[PDB]
Amino acid sequence: VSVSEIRKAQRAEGPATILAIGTANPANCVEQSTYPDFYFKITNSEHKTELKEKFQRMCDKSMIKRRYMYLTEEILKENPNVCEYMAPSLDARQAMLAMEVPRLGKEAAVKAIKEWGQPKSKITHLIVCSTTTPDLPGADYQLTKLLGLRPYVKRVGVFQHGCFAGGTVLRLAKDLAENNKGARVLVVCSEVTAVTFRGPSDTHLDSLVGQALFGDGAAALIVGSDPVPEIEKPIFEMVWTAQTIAPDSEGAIDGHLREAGLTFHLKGAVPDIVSKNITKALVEAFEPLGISDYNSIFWIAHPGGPAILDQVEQKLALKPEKMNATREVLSEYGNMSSACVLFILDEMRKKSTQNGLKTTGEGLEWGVLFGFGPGLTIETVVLRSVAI
Amino acid sequence: VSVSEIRKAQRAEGPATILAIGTANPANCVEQSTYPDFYFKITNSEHKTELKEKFQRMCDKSMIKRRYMYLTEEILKENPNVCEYMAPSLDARQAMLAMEVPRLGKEAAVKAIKEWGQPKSKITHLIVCSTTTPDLPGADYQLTKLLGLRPYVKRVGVFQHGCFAGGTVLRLAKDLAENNKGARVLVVCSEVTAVTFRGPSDTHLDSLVGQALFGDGAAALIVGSDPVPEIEKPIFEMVWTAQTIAPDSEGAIDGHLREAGLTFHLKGAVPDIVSKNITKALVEAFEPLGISDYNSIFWIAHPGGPAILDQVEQKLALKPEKMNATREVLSEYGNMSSACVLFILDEMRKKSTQNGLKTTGEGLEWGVLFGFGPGLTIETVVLRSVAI
Ligand SMILES: Oc1ccc(/C=C/c2cc(O)cc(O)c2)cc1
Ligand SMILES: Oc1ccc(/C=C/c2cc(O)cc(O)c2)cc1
Repeated sequence: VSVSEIRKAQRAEGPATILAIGTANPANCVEQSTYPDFYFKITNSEHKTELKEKFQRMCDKSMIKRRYMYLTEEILKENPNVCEYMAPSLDARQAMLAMEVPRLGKEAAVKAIKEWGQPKSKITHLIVCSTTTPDLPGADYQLTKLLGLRPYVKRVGVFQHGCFAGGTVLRLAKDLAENNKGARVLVVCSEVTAVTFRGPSDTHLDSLVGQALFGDGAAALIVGSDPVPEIEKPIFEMVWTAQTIAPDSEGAIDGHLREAGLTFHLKGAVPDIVSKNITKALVEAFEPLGISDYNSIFWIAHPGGPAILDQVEQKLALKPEKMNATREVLSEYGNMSSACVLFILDEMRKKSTQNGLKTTGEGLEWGVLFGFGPGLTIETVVLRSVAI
Repeated sequence: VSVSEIRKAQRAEGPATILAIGTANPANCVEQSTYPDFYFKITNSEHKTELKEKFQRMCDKSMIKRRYMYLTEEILKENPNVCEYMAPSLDARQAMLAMEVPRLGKEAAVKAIKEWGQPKSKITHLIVCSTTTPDLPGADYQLTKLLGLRPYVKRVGVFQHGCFAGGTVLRLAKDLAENNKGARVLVVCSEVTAVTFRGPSDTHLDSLVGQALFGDGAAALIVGSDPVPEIEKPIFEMVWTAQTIAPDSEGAIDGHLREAGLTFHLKGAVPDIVSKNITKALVEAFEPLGISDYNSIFWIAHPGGPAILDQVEQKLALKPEKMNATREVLSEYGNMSSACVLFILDEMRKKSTQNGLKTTGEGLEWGVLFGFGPGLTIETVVLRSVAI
């Protein structure tokens, strides 16, 4: 019994494959068109008339038609400090996150496990990602409790990473499944805006844009290598992963977990940073495959905001339809941070099937998934579609 | 170019190996024998002479001779709220962590890199663990900037997992190293008690024992598969990993990150709970190897408290020598959370090389590393030593 024999008989043989995808969102649906009226009223800023008009323009150009929020008029009426712009409110928000994050997360995981069709007891690893986690144990522990998974599921919680973490969990899931024979990784991203909601300030118009973009949602996947045919159904294959920090971007997107909750900073130069740095990311990802035409692959980009998508599109002269799946999710759910790119994969495989195309990847063969966040960090995931 | 082809050329070949280890602690060294006097004073509790007696009792049974603390008398003086039992202090604490966690971490990383000998440019992944992290980007990003690592180093932050995370970062590095050819992983655990320090209250003695046990420290590792002959020197090889949740232990160890900072709680039976489940963790790890004599392997156990070591030793009837390296770290450093097990690995290989033994693992071939924390969780890492 050498380390050699053990090592060989311990790893998996094939690439990490996404075998199921399920999503969930709080029940409360908030229409974008009339959110301003609602927001300024609930945050007692109906006098800030001049600033409201500014928020209306932000929503009207957000390219989002609705979002789902755990925060309701009733809940907010119960927590006035969360409605103020900058008041001590962390403890209240932590109580909300302790319950909703795992609840919404479980709901998505249940749909995913049901599509997968195998015993939940076969889940060997669990990755749970959220913008923040309120306590110790982290939310990965609470989700395992709710799901009733085996006590020995290997857990990894991914917290305070941010909007690019959808790529992060996929990069993490790829290695856990590829290096371990028989491993089946349940991946869950669950983001709830109770962590970021706050009143408006006619001084932080930069932060005000987060309130017009951020929505709630949870997305779950089952990832594994060496799919069992007649028992499992591959959706996408992961090929290669990368993570990088854009130069001259320190402070473009950051946050501070404080007594008043999670404060956030957004810079208007974010879309430019992403656009200026996207070609580089692609070359590194696709040149090895000998791919130069970026319209010959399917696309999944974190919809941080509509400008990021527009400028990436122009930069690479992408056909207008490349970003359809990404804009569809932005339109129906808003920016759900880490969960976005997972909803997009689901929308894409679903639309591809619904409409009888060649592969789950809009008929195309190769594809890419991008996550953007604090750093500014860029996560890259090369994917391969599956024949329908 | 096929995914199947890419996979084969993309993965590493052998077991993840620890190539270097370096540690660091704040300069302020606090002796345990006189801590009660210092503590009850800085926390204006001089008058509760009785509780000051109960703490001195705790510090005496602690088996800790001293600890290193970033928090100095002066600093606490500037931060009166951190010296209360439960007053709004999170914002003050975050400022401290934002600076010290990364500073101490870089200090340990630099030492690890020096032992290693290769350019830090060869580092491909970075795992940074700390009980908490103050903002977004997480401390992993800050460490990357401070060390001057390449901007495309793949990061993963391990936050709010707890005392068992020393095992967790080992479990993660193993998959990242083994599944990526050429991968060189910098692992860093950095823990600073500015997150947990608080005045005493005779109503939460479980919180008080935290004050007699928790110390500060950072430890760094370099992990990679396929060491380059006569350039890199292996220290230990990782063979197998596991993580499990002990039955009926929920509530034994937990915390809440709130406005008053991070609390800590216990159900005081933690020691029995670890003892009771340890054999089963050991069986699962070693039956597969025909090893049943736990005195025939080397030991690394997270020193949450002296009683845990005593009970594991009692129950397994281990020779007093087994827990020596472990108890020596607890003695000179106290409980540094996630960092402990890494300081212990360093102590074990040093003492083994110093006593002219045949392996880095006290002359033995196989060994075990145990991490324990919120959950209650038990992390297991099976190691193999290297001939010296
Ligand atoms: O449901 C959710 C949807 C989005 C978010 C975003 C959070 C966030 C936090 C930061 O510090 C910076 C930032 O750019 C974004 C959180 C929850
Ligand atoms: O330097 C440091 C060393 C150790 C710690 C430990 C904190 C901690 C907090 C919890 O809520 C639960 C727990 O199991 C541990 C903090 C700082």
